[PDB]
Amino acid sequence: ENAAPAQAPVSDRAWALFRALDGKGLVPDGYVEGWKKTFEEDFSPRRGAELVARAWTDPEFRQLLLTDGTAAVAQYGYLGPQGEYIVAVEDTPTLKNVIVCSLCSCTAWPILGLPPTWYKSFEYRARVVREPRKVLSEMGTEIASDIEIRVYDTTAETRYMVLPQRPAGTEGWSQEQLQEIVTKDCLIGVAIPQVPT
Amino acid sequence: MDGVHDLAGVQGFGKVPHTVNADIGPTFHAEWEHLPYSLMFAGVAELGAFSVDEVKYVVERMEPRHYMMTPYYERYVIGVATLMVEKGILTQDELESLAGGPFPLSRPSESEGRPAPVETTTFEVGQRVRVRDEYVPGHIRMPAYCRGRVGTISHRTTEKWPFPDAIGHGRNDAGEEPTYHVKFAAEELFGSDTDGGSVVVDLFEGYLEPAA
Ligand SMILES: [Fe+3]
Ligand SMILES: [Mg+2]
Ligand SMILES: [Mg+2]
Repeated sequence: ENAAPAQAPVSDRAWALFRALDGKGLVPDGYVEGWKKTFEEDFSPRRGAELVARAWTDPEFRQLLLTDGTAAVAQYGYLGPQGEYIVAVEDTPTLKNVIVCSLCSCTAWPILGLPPTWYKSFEYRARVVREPRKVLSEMGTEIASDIEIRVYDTTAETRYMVLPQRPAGTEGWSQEQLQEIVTKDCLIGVAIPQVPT
Repeated sequence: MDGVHDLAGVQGFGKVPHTVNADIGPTFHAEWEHLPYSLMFAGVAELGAFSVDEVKYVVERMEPRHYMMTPYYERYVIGVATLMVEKGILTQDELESLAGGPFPLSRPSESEGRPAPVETTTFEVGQRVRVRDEYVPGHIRMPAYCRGRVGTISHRTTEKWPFPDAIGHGRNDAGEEPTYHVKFAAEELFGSDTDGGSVVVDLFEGYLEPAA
């Protein structure tokens, strides 16, 4: 009762699917290897970090990113698969934004990178929409009680990034310096950018 | 489809397996893990055999216990394989022969889907809307937590897309619709049992109606 179905090892299944298709001429030469490269090397949260750093240092670009995120992202050439219609959501002294895909895993791939395992977990998908404060706390982020948490559930084609608040102690930093502290988790919304001592 | 995939609001799960900024390791943790998404794209962009929506739905169609015990990337292996069988591109025979053992697939659909609604409303920022109190057995991009609930429009998209409930079943009548960022108060969705502020759901026009 309730037992798992018999299955061949997953690697064997996955490569069987590749071989079945490839042996019918349905997969172009170098196709899956090219996607692998895109997913590993091009899609990256360093891109969203660059965008944040620009917004933090350039009021005009900030405004553009918050009004027409797709146009802002396009200026950098960072539109792409699962990242065609972009909305950036602004944290404020009274608002913390957090992103999820409760139904699956939807994520702004080109600018955040492919989602991490935890983001796709049943735990995150079930819990952050209902108890985001406790989830973030458990993850290591305490959201003061004077801040509204707003969870964006990525249920259609909008692809989100969080524009976190800029921390004190970064005044005058270069765009490169700022980018270093905007992590993947800052872009998803579960972390606040940290300044060393 | 009111499947087990509709997780938001389910209670009883433990801690999210992450602490902020912890090392998540490489993009792919095994040498096959890039295959599901790559082969999805082959199917969508190269073969024209199915839409991304159909991929989402075929994963929803995994037998529920199978869904619950299957790692993420494996669900998409299963799902893409299933669509290739259903579309007559591959056989389950050949998949199992090449795998050297069992390769159970998602279950058949129990709905033919539904068309894009003919009667909908163009909503404006600040409007109050209700999520239509409807039950869709096939694919739908409406998590049940918001069904019948009232919120306010924060955004109308400037682009339009095929209605999921139709293209997710490969139908010819998906049309196009914008979607709306609908902001719900946490208490509207979960009463007193929430620690949140608000939840914004990105809802197709055809899921919405004017609030009373
Ligand atoms: Fe998703
Ligand atoms: Mg300043
Ligand atoms: Mg349900």
